[PDB]
Amino acid sequence: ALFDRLGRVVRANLNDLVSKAEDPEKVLEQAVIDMQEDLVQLRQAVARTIAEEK
Amino acid sequence: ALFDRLGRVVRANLNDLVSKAEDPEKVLEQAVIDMQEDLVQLRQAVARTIAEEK
Amino acid sequence: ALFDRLGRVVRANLNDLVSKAEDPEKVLEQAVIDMQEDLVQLRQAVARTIAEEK
Amino acid sequence: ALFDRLGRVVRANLNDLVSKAEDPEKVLEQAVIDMQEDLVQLRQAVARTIAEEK
Amino acid sequence: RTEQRLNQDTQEAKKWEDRAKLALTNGEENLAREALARKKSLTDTAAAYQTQL
Amino acid sequence: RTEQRLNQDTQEAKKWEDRAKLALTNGEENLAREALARKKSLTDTAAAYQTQL
Amino acid sequence: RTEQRLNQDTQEAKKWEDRAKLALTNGEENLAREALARKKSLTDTAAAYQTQL
Amino acid sequence: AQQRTMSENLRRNLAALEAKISEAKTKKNMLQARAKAAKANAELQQTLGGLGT
Amino acid sequence: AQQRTMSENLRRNLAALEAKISEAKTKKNMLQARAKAAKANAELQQTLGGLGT
Amino acid sequence: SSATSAFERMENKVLDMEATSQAAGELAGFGIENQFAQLEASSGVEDELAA
Amino acid sequence: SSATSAFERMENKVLDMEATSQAAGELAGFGIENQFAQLEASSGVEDELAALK
Ligand SMILES: Nc1ncnc2c1ncn2[C@@H]1O[C@H](COP(=O)(O)OP(=O)(O)O)[C@@H](O)[C@H]1O
Repeated sequence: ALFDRLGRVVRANLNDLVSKAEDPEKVLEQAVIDMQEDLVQLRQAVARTIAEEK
Repeated sequence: ALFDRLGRVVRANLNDLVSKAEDPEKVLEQAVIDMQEDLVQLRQAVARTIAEEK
Repeated sequence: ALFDRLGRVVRANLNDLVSKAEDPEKVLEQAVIDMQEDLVQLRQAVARTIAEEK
Repeated sequence: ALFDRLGRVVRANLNDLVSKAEDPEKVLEQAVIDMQEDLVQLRQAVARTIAEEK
Repeated sequence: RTEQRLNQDTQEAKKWEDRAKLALTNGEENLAREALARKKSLTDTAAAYQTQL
Repeated sequence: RTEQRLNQDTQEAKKWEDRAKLALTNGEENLAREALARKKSLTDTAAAYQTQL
Repeated sequence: RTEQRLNQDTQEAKKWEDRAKLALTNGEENLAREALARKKSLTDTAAAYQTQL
Repeated sequence: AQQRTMSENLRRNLAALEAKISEAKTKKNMLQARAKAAKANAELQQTLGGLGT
Repeated sequence: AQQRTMSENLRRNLAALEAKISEAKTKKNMLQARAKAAKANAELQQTLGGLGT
Repeated sequence: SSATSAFERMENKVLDMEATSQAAGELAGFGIENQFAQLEASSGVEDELAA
Repeated sequence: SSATSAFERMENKVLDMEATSQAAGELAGFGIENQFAQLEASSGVEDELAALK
């Protein structure tokens, strides 16, 4: 239990340091760009299955 | 048995120390993370099972 | 039995390391390319037996 | 006979060790591989036999 | 932009609305469902854009 | 956020109520039964949020 | 804080009682027994909590 | 006669091979699409999931 | 006559072994699924369980 | 090399989102039934009403 | 040392791990029935009221 609790404290602290350092507006912007990239890749994939159907 | 009791006292002190080092804000959130990380893995097992049934 | 079981464990672990390292999408793509190459070779072979028949 | 019994204990311990080292996921799959690798060879013998009959 | 998407679907809804009434003005039976379904889908999308707007 | 969750779950319960009655009208008992179970489940979730609110 | 757990074990006990009743109303004489036992345990806990409070 | 029946059997094998490869190509592409769909779903689950950066 | 009598015996035994291997490979897959499910179930019951620290 | 293993990797990755299929399955079925069914009726009554 | 003996050894292991997970759940505090039976009874009377009206 001692080291299991220790691990939880350490991971919590490390994740908080990450949460602190990052700026969620820049990350949210970057994230939307990445979602848009994935959307384009799915559009291409959809076009390919339509092409095979045809 | 005095040896074991000394060990008990030491573990108790260390347990209290790591409990005191917790910050509810970080730790409560970290606990939820662990729940979600565990759930993902079970979902993947159920994913396989459903495929095998099919 | 000891070393026969040992061999089975070792081969299983080695094959899992191979399964882990490879990406089955790239391999599936490569595989389809290789099947297409074999298909062309069989087409040529078929043409040759048709030529001899003729 | 105490020598043989000591050897028994050592083999038993090593057997238990290699059993514990197994992971069903890898090993069950590996076992099937061995079955298929063996079957291929028997198919090649039956292949020859059929040709000789012809 | 939300206004424009709403309006665009309204226009597209009328394009399929005339085709639905046309099949129904010829006493046809199995054409109407296609145009009506398309119009229905577009007006549901427009509804969502209305809420958004 | 709790207010929003409560309202949203209530709305979902009503949608599944409608689906149950439509399934019942079509004559498919099983989907009506399941839809009413889903309706209850969403009502229970909404109830929990109500108390929480 | 003690009062809180007391009052909450009370509600849990009432829930288990109602479940025992509902089980007895459906012809299941097994679930109701365990539910009554769980209620008894929680009521003992509530008693002790009341005393310490 | 021998060449014609030999060639015929070989031609049948060629047809079967080609059909199976055509199938494999079709299945490979729909798997790529489903993989990319899953990846897209994951990015929305991330951005629009819980809390974090 | 000798060749035919022997080559037929071998075919029966090969057929039995083919039934046997395929039995194991379909079991292999479902067992791996069952194992993964069991492993996951145990981890979630321990983690979501309140027992331990 | 397995096409099936490629499928299984996809099956795994496209699962966390929760795809038991209790939701989607039921929904689509009844929807399409009454949806297209209602479109037929509507269309045919409009075709024999508004003229 | 045979493939089948290895297969059986892992098969028994997997089955034990399933049984262990099952037992662990029962010891932890089973809860995949007491709720199902209630949901069933409640949706039962809900179906009756829906069908009636
Ligand atoms: N506080 C949080 N709440 C929810 N998700 C979080 C949080 N912090 C990080 N995450 C990330 O979001 C994901 C949530 O897990 P997931 O299983 O998708 O949620 P759910 O179980 O509700 O579907 C995790 O993979 C994790 O990396």
